[PDB]
Amino acid sequence: SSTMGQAGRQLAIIGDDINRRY
Amino acid sequence: IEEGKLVIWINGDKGYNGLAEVGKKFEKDTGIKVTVEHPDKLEEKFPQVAATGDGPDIIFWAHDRFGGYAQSGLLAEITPDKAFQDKLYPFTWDAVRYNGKLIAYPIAVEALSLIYNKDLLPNPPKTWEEIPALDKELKAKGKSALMFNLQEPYFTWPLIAADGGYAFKYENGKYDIKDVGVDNAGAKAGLTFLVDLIKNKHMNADTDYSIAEAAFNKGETAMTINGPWAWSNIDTSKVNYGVTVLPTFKGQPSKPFVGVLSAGINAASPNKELAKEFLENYLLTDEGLEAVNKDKPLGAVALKSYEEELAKDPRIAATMENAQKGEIMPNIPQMSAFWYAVRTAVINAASGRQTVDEALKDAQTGSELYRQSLEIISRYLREQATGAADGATSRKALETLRRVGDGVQRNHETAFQGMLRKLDIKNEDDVKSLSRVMIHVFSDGVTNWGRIVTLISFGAFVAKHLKTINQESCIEPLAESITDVLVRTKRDWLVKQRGWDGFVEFFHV
Ligand SMILES: OC[C@H]1O[C@H](O[C@H]2[C@H](O)[C@@H](O)[C@@H](O)O[C@@H]2CO)[C@H](O)[C@@H](O)[C@@H]1O
Repeated sequence: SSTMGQAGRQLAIIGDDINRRY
Repeated sequence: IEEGKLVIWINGDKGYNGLAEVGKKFEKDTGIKVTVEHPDKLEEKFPQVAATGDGPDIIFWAHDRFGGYAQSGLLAEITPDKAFQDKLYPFTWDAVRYNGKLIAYPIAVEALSLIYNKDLLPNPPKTWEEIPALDKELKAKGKSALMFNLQEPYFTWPLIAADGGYAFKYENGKYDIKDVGVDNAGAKAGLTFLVDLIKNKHMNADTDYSIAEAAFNKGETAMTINGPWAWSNIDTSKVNYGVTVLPTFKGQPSKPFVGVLSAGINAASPNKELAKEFLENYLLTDEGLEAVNKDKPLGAVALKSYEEELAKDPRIAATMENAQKGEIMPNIPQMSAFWYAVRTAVINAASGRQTVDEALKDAQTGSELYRQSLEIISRYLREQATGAADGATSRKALETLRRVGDGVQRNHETAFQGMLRKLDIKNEDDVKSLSRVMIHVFSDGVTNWGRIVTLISFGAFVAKHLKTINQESCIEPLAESITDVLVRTKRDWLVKQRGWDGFVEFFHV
């Protein structure tokens, strides 16, 4: 729950890294 | 799929215990065991499992889902001879024909009716428009006028269709898949009437099938809307009930969709001859249909001989009166995405997440986006999991994912590993709960292609893990859940950015 939120926010951070790359 | 037995799937609101009794007579005569199951969401589980060669020998559902199953190669063409065909009504065979071939056995014709409590309401309303005033009066007595399932669009369709809504337009012998009919004034007038009942507290947006059934059968509400399968539980409840024509709206009949309960044979079944024997010579007989109908009523059965025996039942007469005012559902493969989109629209309007106009305006592009997205994401997740590969835009999108999505999983493996590990995905409920992670990806209000491709990439990472822990059948519901998050909440963004063509363009090089 906290775990699912932390995982979802990590995916968002990775996704922004990917967005910046491309 | 095990040779030498039959596994049958049918929905949990139908007479599956009666069907098992027919199976016991088959077993008596043949030694072949017949297992009847009623999984949840069976109409979605079937195409998922059957596509990998698994699932039941025989699948029961209304005919509207069978065109898509057939198009995907999941159904055996059935081979009843002309003398067998003559035993069932022609219009029921018409509902189970796809691209010229018969792809299921018709069982019974279903339509919703108004069910009312004769003790609370001996003279039920003829019009929807009377229901607010009636509910106010009944509330002063500790009762309510009307409760029915607001979570499945099947039950609100009669009202939406009354003044002009339609699914797909039929002209020149076929449905125009580019002409969906919920974004028009009649559809909107009907859904507005329903949402206004909710706004004025005559109905609750959360009411689902079980809640409505319990209210009517405990005598708390004067009316419900349901099909013939429900009559058995009302019999048990001792409520004094009648079954009648649905109320009019703007003076026009409610137009319920007509479904033909149908039984298809899995293309992957090693038991097709046994399945044919069971269906033709055990189920589709007076004695077979009687056993099912005694458990949960079937409606107007497809078998002429038994339909004639039952036709005197006033409840069945009312079913057919409502059916004659409605339309036969299409069976085209777009129907699943259509229902996805209309379900979202009704729930969004009923809850106030959208206005009625916005909700119905979104439906057509939502269904197209869902169908296309689901295909891309499911193909990528499954090929990643299996290691083997099994329309131009979808081809390019999959080639993009093989590069970019595999690339995310390479570059971010350490994070992805500890992500899926902290989540500790052990079973089917854990996989369902991943939809919460997905929503969190967008919870700060930002949408972009990097986040979208990263979520899909993590879906592929999880799908590989699911296969390793013997939960490979959970890959398709994972894909569907990702698709749902994207289409339900990011439709506007996906449209602005030109959908999957924009995805391919963004990640080009
Ligand atoms: O709500 C969309 C839904 O409508 C129909 O499903 C009916 C079914 O035909 C009935 O036999 C009964 O089980 O209730 C269902 C509604 O909960 C469509 O057949 C189905 O494809 C569609 O999703």
